[PDB]
Amino acid sequence: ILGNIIESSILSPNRQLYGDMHNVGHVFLSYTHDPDHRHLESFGVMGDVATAMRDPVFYRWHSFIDDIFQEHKIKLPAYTKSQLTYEGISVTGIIVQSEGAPVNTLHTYWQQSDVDLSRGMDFVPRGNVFARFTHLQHAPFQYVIQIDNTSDAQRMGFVRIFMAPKNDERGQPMLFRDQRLFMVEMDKFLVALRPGANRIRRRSNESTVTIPFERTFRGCGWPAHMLVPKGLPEGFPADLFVMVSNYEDDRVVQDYCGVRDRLYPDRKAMGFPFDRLARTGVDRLSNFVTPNMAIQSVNVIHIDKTVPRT
Amino acid sequence: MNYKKNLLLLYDRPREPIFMGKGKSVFDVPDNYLTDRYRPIGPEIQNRFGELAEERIPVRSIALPDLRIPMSLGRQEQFSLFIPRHRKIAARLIDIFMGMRNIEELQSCAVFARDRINPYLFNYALSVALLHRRDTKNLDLPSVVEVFPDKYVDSRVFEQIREEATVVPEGMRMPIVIPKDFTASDLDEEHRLWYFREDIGVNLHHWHWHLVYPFEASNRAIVDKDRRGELFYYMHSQLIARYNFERFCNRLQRVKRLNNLREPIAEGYFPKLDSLVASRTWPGRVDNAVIKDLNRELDQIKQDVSDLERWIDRIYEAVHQGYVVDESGNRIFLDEEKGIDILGNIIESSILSPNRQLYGDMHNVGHVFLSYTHDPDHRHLESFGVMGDVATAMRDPVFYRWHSFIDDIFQEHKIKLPAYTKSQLTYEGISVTGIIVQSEGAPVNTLHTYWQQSDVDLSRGMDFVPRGNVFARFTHLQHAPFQYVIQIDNTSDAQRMGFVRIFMAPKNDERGQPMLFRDQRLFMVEMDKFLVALRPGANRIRRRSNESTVTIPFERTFRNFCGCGWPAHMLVPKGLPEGFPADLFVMVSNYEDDRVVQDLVGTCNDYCGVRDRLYPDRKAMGFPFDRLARTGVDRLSNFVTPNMAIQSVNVIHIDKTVPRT
Amino acid sequence: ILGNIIESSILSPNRQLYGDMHNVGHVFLSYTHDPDHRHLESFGVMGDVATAMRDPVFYRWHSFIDDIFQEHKIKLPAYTKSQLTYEGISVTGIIVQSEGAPVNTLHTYWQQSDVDLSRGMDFVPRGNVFARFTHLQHAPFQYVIQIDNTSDAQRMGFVRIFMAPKNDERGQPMLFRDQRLFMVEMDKFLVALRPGANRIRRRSNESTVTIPFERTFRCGWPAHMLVPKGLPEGFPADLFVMVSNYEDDRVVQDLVGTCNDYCGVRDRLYPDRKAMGFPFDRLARTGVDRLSNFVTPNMAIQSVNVIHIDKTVPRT
Ligand SMILES: [Cu+2]
Ligand SMILES: [Cu+2]
Ligand SMILES: [Cu+2]
Ligand SMILES: [Cu+2]
Repeated sequence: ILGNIIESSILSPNRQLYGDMHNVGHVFLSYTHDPDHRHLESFGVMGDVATAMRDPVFYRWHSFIDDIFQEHKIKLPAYTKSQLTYEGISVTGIIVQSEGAPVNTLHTYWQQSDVDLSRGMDFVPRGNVFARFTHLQHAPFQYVIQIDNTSDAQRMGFVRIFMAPKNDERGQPMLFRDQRLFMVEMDKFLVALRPGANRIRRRSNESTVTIPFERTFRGCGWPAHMLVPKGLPEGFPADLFVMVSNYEDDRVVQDYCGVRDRLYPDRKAMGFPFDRLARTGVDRLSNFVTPNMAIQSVNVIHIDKTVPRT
Repeated sequence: MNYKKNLLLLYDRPREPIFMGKGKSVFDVPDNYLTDRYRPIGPEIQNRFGELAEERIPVRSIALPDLRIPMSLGRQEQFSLFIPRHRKIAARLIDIFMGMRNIEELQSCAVFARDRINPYLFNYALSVALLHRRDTKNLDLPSVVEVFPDKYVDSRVFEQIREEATVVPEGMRMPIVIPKDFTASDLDEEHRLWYFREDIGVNLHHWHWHLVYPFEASNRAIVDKDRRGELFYYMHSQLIARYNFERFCNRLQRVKRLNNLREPIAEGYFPKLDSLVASRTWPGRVDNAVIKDLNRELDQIKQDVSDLERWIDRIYEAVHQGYVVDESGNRIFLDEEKGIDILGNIIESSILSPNRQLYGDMHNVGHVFLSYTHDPDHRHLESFGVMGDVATAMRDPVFYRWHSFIDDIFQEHKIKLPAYTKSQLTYEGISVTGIIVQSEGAPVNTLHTYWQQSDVDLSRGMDFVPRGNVFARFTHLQHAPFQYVIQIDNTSDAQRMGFVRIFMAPKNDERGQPMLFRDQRLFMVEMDKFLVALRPGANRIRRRSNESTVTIPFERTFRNFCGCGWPAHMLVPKGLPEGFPADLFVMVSNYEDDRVVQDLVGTCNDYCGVRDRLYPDRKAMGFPFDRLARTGVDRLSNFVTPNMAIQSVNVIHIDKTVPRT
Repeated sequence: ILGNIIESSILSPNRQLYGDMHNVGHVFLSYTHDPDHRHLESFGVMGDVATAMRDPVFYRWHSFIDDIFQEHKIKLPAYTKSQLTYEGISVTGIIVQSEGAPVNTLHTYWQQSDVDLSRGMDFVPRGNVFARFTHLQHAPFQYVIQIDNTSDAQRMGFVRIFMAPKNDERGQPMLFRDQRLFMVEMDKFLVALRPGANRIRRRSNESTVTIPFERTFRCGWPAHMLVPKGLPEGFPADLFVMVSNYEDDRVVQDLVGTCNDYCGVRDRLYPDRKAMGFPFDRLARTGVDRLSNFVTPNMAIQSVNVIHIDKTVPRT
């Protein structure tokens, strides 16, 4: 509801009262240079969805808006130990492995790619016109998750993978209240677990948050090369987190893939483990955890070089 | 593969154990698949029926979910989808069969379950699974008459069929005549409508419609079909239109609705059916029975009449208000487009209802109340009467009263919609100048009807009866074949696409006057709706009666929309011996507006087309006449636009029995 | 809320709309014999709280009213396995023992008691006027509950004891949906559990549902009516106990607890955060079907037999 109210979608239960808050903000910010049209100038970059993210103020305005949503989320009751426990299931470890790199280590760098802008160049002599984009890229990797069943029956589960910074700006191990808002979703997929223990593997390129290279260059798809934060040359410390929830509860009976048409495939709230405040006694991630969750220290290394695509 | 054909053997002889062997086959069942009663002497039995068997189907022993819930219903009990508890049992079993990934495990699960659960329930649960799995598509399910003849035939025949099959050798067996007009004498004027109420055809159509459009299970398990709410409204609405027609052909007035539930029900009905599965008969309802508060602890029914009345009061309010309220508290508006569809889901109570808890389960609960007047607190350990089962509900006259009431509620919404403007139902350029009908050896604009015996093999359904054939002779209404001939002028300069919409109503009333629109619009029965391409200038369109999109062939039944299909022999009202006057109406609408862009090869009751996503007509169901007249209009002959035509038809009945040839 | 709406207490959020439903019903039922006052007659017994329970119609009218409340309770979400489990605590058995009677057996009978009605007899020669009441009575008994801690720390818990019929009127083992509504509260008290094993014993006369003889004659439910009558041939009944986590159920409060007719509860708050009738007020969670599979470790069931004996014991 709140979302439709704030952005102002015709789905808002009372547009007239609660207004067109997000959208009107984009216009105000884009017209500071000429607000009464006396200079016959058009809107700046924040006035177009196509270009809005280029401006730093975008993140300030969208940061504010988020705080308003948060104000609602902190009213919701904390998830109980019960609610995010999976009776029988226990995750005992998660790691990541890249080719030619230590365990629990992600790498990033720059990479040139080519795009044919020929169809867009009006009144230009026909032919090919290739442009070379430089953009962040990460070395391919894969998660390896150790899950024990101890039930006697095949258990269905949702694997939910987020990643946040390990410490704060002052260099201390982050508290939950802070860290919960910095967790970025990395993957969410359905898995069948055989009784006893199974060792689950997932490639970085199978991510349900991401869409392939081919789609961009040639919800609805975050660029694959932007999946991993940049990190530092000296290495940036990060907590990798995984949760296995009970898919039977989370299931949405129905016939990146294709979320347009019918329903969204997860009954749980979006950002589910961390959308709400901590239950009493919880203070940091390492004591928020239930058996069916696992934490892992990852180190994100950047290298200022321009690699190829082979 | 074979598997598809092997499941069809489960439908054979429902009460004979699965190890007894069906047709030219027999199942090689594990011993842990044998029932507790028979397992302790399984060796002696498997041996005893092993003889004379051609082929032998193996069955692998699988896990099998807990079948507690499916087995909760007794084996000698009746099964109805109206009863709250049965719904939960069936929906759970459907879930099991539906949840078997492979067509081999479905065969194994089925073979085990079959002899542990209620036959009627099994048949339903299987039927639903097969019809809506992907591997078991285009599969021709045996007619439910052939598997359960007890729901379709006077109980008297059963002891004749047993005699004939035991005494007389195969090949020399006489066909068993099925009694007609047997539920009441001429002291009851209602007995005249036997040929409609008690006709095998229409009862099968009703049962099947509810198969393909259930109101409970899972949206992917077939509940959320396009405009199923509107379908529920229209189909049932056409039943009463057709019934009211047949009433006029038997010197009766239009069916009176169930005004209010406290007043007695004048018309009793003893159905004369004997359930061989329950081993009992269906109870009758006496004259002037009164609805009573139900307390059927076993069935999980605790409903008061006032509950029903409360639901009705609320639904009326919503309809007048013009909007409903969902569980969340939000308002949804009963607009021109989706209003009727919503209302349908509210009234029948399909899980698609935007607020079941508030607006209730009005139609369904009514069926239960009416079926339990004779034993509402279960003190007499009696089952529900005929109105409690979709398979048999149409036999009772009260069906039409209850369904008549329900229709009035829908009407209350339709009369709020804005009249179709001259513009909206004109086709610029197109003009229909005449329509006629012609039967072989009969004047123009004249339809004939009569009685006709047909034969059906009830052999598969006769449990513990000496094997062989058992043919039964049904007598049923039939019409002489005919064809429409429609004269349409283009005057445009381009090929025009159009929908031909053909309805038929009575010409006058019972008081002898040319009917007014307000009245007549509700008595129009759909006769055909088909797409036609018109060349510039003049076009002579011809259409056979047997091409009707309202109807399904003989062959399908024996072997009124968007379900199984309406029986072909019931397409034409009976009429009178002296001739019954009727207005035939045709309209050509602009198919470009009415078109529903979609890809389909079209599909059957299992007419084809409606199993694909969408319903193939953007216009409302009953489109020319669903809404009130625009200003100035008063009767059909001044409602008409150029692209419509009227024709006086005369319907003649002849009391004779023709053969099928 | 619903309670204040239905009875009609000035606490009703809209008296004018939802009316004075319970109370007005009492008046209607009491005035059938003279509703327009043409006969100058007063109201029958249902018109006075003091006497209303004497009439059988009371239970019909109050039965209806209850169905309305139920209609709300069945909308509430089922208690989850989690919500009524006490991690660590396990009840392994409960029994009852009366002096000179088999285990798991309650006895009832008639008993005369005496009351001085002297102060109430106006214009009667002064002196004593003792009246002999005959009323149901039960032999004294005590519960014995076996609870295991398996935690390593002292655990606080609420003991919640209800009793229902075992079967129905037709003689079949009752389903939960039915039986949950027939459970009568028998006791609810706080207990401290030591690590390992604990044997809890509780007397019938310590019941928090009941008030002593002396209080009533010489506000709470009469002690002699604590146990149903049962049959001469014995009436089968399921005794149920639950130990809930008192830390969740606790109501931080300062309390006097001295016969303010039952401890009292005249202090601001009611001493239990859980709903009244808490184990059984709501519908069953999925899969549950009867009491014996509703149970969690921290609960226990026991077959009791209630025997009546048609004899008159003295009051002692
Ligand atoms: Cu924005
Ligand atoms: Cu129906
Ligand atoms: Cu119906
Ligand atoms: Cu009262």
